[PDB]
Formats: sequence, C-alpha cells, structure tokens
Amino acid sequence: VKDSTEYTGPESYVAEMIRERNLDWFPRMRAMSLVSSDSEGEQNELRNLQE
Amino acid sequence: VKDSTEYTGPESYVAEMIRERNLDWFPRMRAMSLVSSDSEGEQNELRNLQE
Repeated sequence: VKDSTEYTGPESYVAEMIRERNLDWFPRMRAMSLVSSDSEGEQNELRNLQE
Repeated sequence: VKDSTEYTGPESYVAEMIRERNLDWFPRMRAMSLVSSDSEGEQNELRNLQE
C-alpha cells in the first residue's frame, strides 16, 4: 546501554509511566504494497506531471 | 498417482502432519478485479512511464 529501543521509552517509562508498550499493531502486510503503491504513486505522478 | 494436489501435501501430510487443508479461503471475488486492476496497473504504468 545499549541505546536504541532500550532507552527509548523504557528508560523514561521507568522515569515516568504511561503507554510505552503496544497498541494494536504487529505484523500484517497492511501496507506491504500500500505504501509501496504510494511509492509507485510518487514514482509516476510527479514524474509524468513534471515531464 | 495421480500427482498434483494428491501428492502435494496429502502424501507428506500422511508422512508428516500439520496445516495442510484450509485456512479462511475459498471463493469470494476478492481480487476478481483487484489483481486484474493490478494487471491494468502494469498495463498503463510502465507503458506510459517508458513511452
């Protein structure tokens, strides 16, 4: 010691206490992805939106 | 025998045981889509981000 956790818380716790431990949570996964999908999120969003 | 489942575980379971069976789961649806939406996800993301 040781420280861390332990110390942280425990120590404180102890011291003190309460809670610590736990809650619930642990493990589961939740995120893982979910936060990893967020990583692709900043990996495509600002890239295309700047390019 | 037979183987497958059976064997696977059962056988072982037996041997052994624990757990196986179951848990919771089954069915529901959851994904289916959901994994299918993931299929569109690789079907557009890397496509546009390479093109």
